[PDB]
Amino acid sequence: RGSHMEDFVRQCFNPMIVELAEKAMKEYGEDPKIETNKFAAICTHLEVCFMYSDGGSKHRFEIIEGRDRIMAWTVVNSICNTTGVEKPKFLPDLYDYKENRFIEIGVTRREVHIYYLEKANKIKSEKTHIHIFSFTGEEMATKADYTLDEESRARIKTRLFTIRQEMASRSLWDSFRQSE
Ligand SMILES: O=C(NC1Cc2ccccc2C1)c1nc([C@@H]2CCCN2C(=O)CSc2ccccc2Cl)[nH]c(=O)c1O
Ligand SMILES: [Mn+2]
Ligand SMILES: [Mn+2]
Repeated sequence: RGSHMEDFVRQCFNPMIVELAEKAMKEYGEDPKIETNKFAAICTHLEVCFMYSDGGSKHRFEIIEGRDRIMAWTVVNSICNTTGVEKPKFLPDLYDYKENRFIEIGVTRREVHIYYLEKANKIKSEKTHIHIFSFTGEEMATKADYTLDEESRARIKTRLFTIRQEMASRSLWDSFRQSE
């Protein structure tokens, strides 16, 4: 049962991203062959995380997402004991060595306001920073602190709208937007 959305994900994202997304999905007991919309969402969120960490200086960001869930925690306690930051209940996506906070990245196909609220009520941990990106170019960050400069964020927004267009050109966008 091979879908069009699966082969599009394989062609749209680089192999290191696809491989990390694949291992992550099966690690949590889900199949990219059938949960193909979610497959696209993880690859997208993963690519945004990597683009984000490339937006700062050389070694400003520590990347948590994409790691195996045990090692992703391992680096968190190391960070927590090193900087004295509260250990989050949820696994965050990044750590900003410059701002000394964990970051949760969000990528949404719906309204940016509502998704932040959902992510804020679920986190309930005031320490971690929250940064939401939309497939139409809206971004929302905790305390209106968007961490990176405009150029790095604009690059992420541009790629998101390219992913949207490519899905739409293949009639897969409507299914993707309704799946979230
Ligand atoms: O880290 C996350 N989930 C863990 C657990 C897990 C499970 C499967 C595969 C991978 C992972 C890692 C994580 N989850 C989410 C979303 C909403 C909250 C639950 N959720 C999902 O389970 C859906 S999948 C997804 C969808 C969109 C973007 C990114 C992802 Cl992964 N949104 C994030 O921004 C995030 O970082
Ligand atoms: Mn995550
Ligand atoms: Mn995230």
